[PDB]
Amino acid sequence: DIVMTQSPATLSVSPGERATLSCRASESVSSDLAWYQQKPGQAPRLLIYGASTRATGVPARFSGSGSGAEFTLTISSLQSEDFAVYYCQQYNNWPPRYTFGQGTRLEIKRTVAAPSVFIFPPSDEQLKSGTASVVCLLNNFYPREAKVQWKVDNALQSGNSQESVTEQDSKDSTYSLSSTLTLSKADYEKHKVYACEVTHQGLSSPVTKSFNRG
Amino acid sequence: KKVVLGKKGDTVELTCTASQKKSIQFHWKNSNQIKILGNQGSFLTKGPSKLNDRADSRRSLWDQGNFPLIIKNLKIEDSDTYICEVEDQKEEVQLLVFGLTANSDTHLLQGQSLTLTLESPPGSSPSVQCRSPRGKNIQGGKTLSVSQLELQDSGTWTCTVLQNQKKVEFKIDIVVLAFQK
Amino acid sequence: EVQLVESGAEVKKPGSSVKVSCKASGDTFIRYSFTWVRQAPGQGLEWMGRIITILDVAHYAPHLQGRVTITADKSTSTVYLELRNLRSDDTAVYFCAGVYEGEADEGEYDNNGFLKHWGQGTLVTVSSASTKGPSVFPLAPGTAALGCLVKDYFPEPVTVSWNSGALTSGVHTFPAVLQSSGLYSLSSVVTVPSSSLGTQTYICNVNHKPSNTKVDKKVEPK
Amino acid sequence: EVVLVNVTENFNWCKNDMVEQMHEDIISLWDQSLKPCVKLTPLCVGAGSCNTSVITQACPKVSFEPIPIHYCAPAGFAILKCNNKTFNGTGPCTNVSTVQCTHGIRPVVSSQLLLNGSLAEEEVVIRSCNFTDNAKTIIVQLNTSVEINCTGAGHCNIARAKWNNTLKQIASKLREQFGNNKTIIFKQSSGGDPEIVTHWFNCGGEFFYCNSTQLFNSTWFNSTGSDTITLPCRIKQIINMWQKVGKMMYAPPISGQIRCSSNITGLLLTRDGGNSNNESEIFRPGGGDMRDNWRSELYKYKVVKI
Ligand SMILES: *[C@@H]1O[C@H](CO)[C@@H](O)[C@H](O)[C@H]1NC(C)=O
Ligand SMILES: *[C@@H]1O[C@H](CO)[C@@H](O)[C@H](O)[C@H]1NC(C)=O
Ligand SMILES: *[C@@H]1O[C@H](CO)[C@@H](O)[C@H](O)[C@H]1NC(C)=O
Ligand SMILES: *[C@@H]1O[C@H](CO)[C@@H](O)[C@H](O)[C@H]1NC(C)=O
Ligand SMILES: *[C@@H]1O[C@H](CO)[C@@H](O)[C@H](O)[C@H]1NC(C)=O
Ligand SMILES: *[C@@H]1O[C@H](CO)[C@@H](O)[C@H](O)[C@H]1NC(C)=O
Ligand SMILES: *[C@@H]1O[C@H](CO)[C@@H](O)[C@H](O)[C@H]1NC(C)=O
Ligand SMILES: *[C@@H]1O[C@H](CO)[C@@H](O)[C@H](O)[C@H]1NC(C)=O
Ligand SMILES: *[C@@H]1O[C@H](CO)[C@@H](O)[C@H](O)[C@H]1NC(C)=O
Ligand SMILES: *[C@@H]1O[C@H](CO)[C@@H](O)[C@H](O)[C@H]1NC(C)=O
Ligand SMILES: *[C@@H]1O[C@H](CO)[C@@H](O)[C@H](O)[C@H]1NC(C)=O
Ligand SMILES: *[C@@H]1O[C@H](CO)[C@@H](O)[C@H](O)[C@H]1NC(C)=O
Repeated sequence: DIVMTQSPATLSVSPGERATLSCRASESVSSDLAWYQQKPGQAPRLLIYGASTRATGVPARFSGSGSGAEFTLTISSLQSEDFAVYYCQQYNNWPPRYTFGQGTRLEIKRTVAAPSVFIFPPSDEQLKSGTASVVCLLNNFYPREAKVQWKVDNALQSGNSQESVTEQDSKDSTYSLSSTLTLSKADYEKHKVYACEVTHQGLSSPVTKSFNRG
Repeated sequence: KKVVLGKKGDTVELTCTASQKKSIQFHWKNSNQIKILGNQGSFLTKGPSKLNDRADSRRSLWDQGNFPLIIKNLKIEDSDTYICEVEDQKEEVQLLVFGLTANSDTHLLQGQSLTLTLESPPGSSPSVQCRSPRGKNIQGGKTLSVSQLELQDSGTWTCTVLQNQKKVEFKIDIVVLAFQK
Repeated sequence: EVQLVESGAEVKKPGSSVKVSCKASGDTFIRYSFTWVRQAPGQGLEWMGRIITILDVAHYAPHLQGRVTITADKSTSTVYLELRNLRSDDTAVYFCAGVYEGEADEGEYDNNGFLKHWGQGTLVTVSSASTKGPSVFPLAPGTAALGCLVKDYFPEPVTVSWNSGALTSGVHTFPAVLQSSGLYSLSSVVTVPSSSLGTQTYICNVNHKPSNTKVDKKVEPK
Repeated sequence: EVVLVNVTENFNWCKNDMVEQMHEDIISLWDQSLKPCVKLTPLCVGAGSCNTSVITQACPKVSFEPIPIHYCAPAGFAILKCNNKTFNGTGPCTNVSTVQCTHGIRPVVSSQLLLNGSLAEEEVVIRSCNFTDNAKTIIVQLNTSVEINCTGAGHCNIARAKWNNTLKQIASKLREQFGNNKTIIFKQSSGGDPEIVTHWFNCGGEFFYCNSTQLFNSTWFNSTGSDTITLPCRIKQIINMWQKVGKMMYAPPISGQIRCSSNITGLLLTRDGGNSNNESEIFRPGGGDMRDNWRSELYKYKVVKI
């Protein structure tokens, strides 16, 4: 079995600059190596094959090189439409057991932008149904990394919340993240304060937003 | 005498069986000793006959002692006696191809005539019987003619050709238009 | 250039089988080889197998051997993927893909392993869950933040718009999460001028096609 | 080894078990050497649906190059060899000896043209198992070899003057067999499998398919151009098996310099025939059955119970 490994997992590049993507094989695959580009919601797109041959319609700023067990994808000048996920694929073996790398996510590098944090109590309608969802929103920040913690009555919560993050915004290059705390009506009415504590590089001190139940 | 009846434009399969379940040398020829098609080892050859482009076998059956002559898009001139030479034996089969067409592809009117003509090879003297969807029966030789169509004659007609005991069936779609009185 | 069009989204119980198709049009069918590739939500691409159309011979990934079948119907230019004994972890988008191999009808064959042409994909959800429409709750409010919580629906996807498509600026609709119940949940939020509350009504439009459900929830202060 | 005196042995080259044994050994010599990436063979033993046996395996590129093979006498048998310089393989041979093994045969797989084989010691010789049967292969043995130079870049070269002279000698021998008042015509193959319609052979491990129309397009003894003949060729990856009914797939070439020059030493042909009051005979390139190829070398040998 030929394991393909790409590095780094995430590449952050300022617009108009060069990006270099790495792909390694656990054994030689000669030159039977292809690169694909994939944007959220779309099928993958062939860029390079034969290690270094551009596919039709692929602009000149894309070039692949290497052979054996080490390969590189170079984009000489990043355009807006170049930010995406990139996968390598080995097709050397026979009988065929072709395999992909786990991808490199290439994102837009911008200045640090602290999140605006908002907290929503559960609606009356949902409480009426018997459950209580609490939503903590981190809006328009950079970089993607953020820590969000729930505290009920100043008691750290674990195992009862779920996070979701948006794709990088096509206009300002920021991210947004939701963190949702869910508990039953009975347990929700057993405690007073509900707070989400937020940690991010753009913030000097961790930010806490909260509300008193009722 | 093996006799096989074909339909113009259709496909036919002529059989040839060896006495052993093994792939050996065979060849199909016609009455004039013209080569149609045979094998060389495990490869198909095709002779300089008029059947060339339309003739084939089924190689997946060769190892089973079967060496068929398949002929697609039959023409009346394909009508002939065909000989299968295999392991010092000769399987002979007479083939007759017939055509049967309506005299117009236009939708007909009630009270109008229908004339079916049979295309036949030289020498053959076939009998034809046809039946409309309503049960209307006509018989004849070369040409079958109905004087006046009924509305009920609309749809698939079934014609049978008799030659050397064997029969072949033609289905022909005729449209007869209705109208408001 | 061949165009690959795949069949619609599938919802299956674990243990069932699925057969997805892919109509190739535009070029000579038997001169292409076709490959199936899948992608679990948030995961990478996974090669499943490939068929040499001209020869009618398919090869499969070892972890799939025994329960996957790839076929091709030449009279209809269609490629088929069958996946048997479905597991919940078989949930993924399944892509049909292909590449030109040369003048194959004349015995030329490059046996290309790369993938030039791709279908639009087919979502296959495998779950014990039953189809149901979401419950939509308001996330009541310089700038003010407001939204709708779209909770407890199956399967994906759901579409969300604001003011019947009239409001789009500052809108963030989050990718769904799978709850421990087996049901999906997501939030759609938007930021507006805090002075707009009272003279502008905001309504989130939620469409879940699988359950034929259509909801419009007015989100308000107080 | 030892010549036999007064011994007159009866030969029949068309029923010779040496041909079958060699055919099997050459087949097995191909399996362990030139392995296909994919191999397909029919299997319709059951009285219903058909089945294809499919085998997939590693298929290393190999620069194939046939070493001469000798057929040696198996336990309990002896090889009789006819010494006549021009022996037609049938009837009594007056000059016969006994031998350990045959001469070295090149196990070349090809259609239409016999390559790197033996030449007739005297004049051109033509052989058949039944000249009256238009379906039986006619084996030609030249007394002068004609070079054919092929490249993987897509062609084979043959000197035109040499080929023309060769054809004149074939036509002479043919009408010596079918009638001195007959016009001899050469025409391209009439059809069938590609391996049979083209001059087909393997060179540097690759299978070449060469359009031979230019070699077979002339009329002789009827009424009364370019330096070389250049046949357009094609290397193919999907091949019809010669060993039995089936198909094989090989990998594309990995060399940019595939070259091999051979000597044409014989031909395989078929005659059109057919009821025709026309005083002319048509001949086309044939082959496909490698036993014809082995017979072109083993015609003068016979195996006998000792
Ligand atoms: C072989 O034939 C010759 C001539 O007829 C004769 O003299 C001789 O006795 C025969 N046998 C041998 C080999 O001595
Ligand atoms: C028989 O042929 C051999 C060649 O093998 C030759 O040496 C000899 O002259 C011939 N026998 C006779 C004495 O005619
Ligand atoms: C082969 O040559 C011999 C002369 O020894 C002759 O008897 C025979 O007829 C020839 N072959 C045939 C069958 O023409
Ligand atoms: C080859 O045979 C032909 C007749 O078949 C003859 O005319 C020619 O002289 C021979 N050439 C040689 C070198 O023996
Ligand atoms: C040779 O072929 C002719 C014509 O087909 C035919 O008489 C016979 O099958 C063959 N001769 C023999 C007796 O083998
Ligand atoms: C083929 O190549 C040989 C040398 O290998 C050369 O002597 C001969 O003239 C060539 N024949 C052609 C190109 O017709
Ligand atoms: C031999 O071939 C030449 C071409 O090199 C051709 O023009 C000529 O007619 C032939 N000679 C004959 C008829 O013997
Ligand atoms: C070879 O070329 C001739 C024309 O030069 C053509 O008529 C013939 O069909 C070709 N044979 C093939 C394609 O095998
Ligand atoms: C066959 O050769 C003749 C001259 O020998 C030429 O005029 C004709 O065009 C050729 N036809 C083909 C099929 O190459
Ligand atoms: C014929 O012999 C030559 C010289 O040894 C060799 O290079 C060539 O490949 C041979 N031809 C074939 C088809 O084996
Ligand atoms: C072809 O025959 C000639 C003349 O004997 C010889 O010089 C040449 O080496 C041979 N070519 C091959 C490849 O065997
Ligand atoms: C002889 O010529 C006729 C035309 O008169 C032709 O149709 C036939 O094919 C020819 N026969 C042979 C044996 O070449």
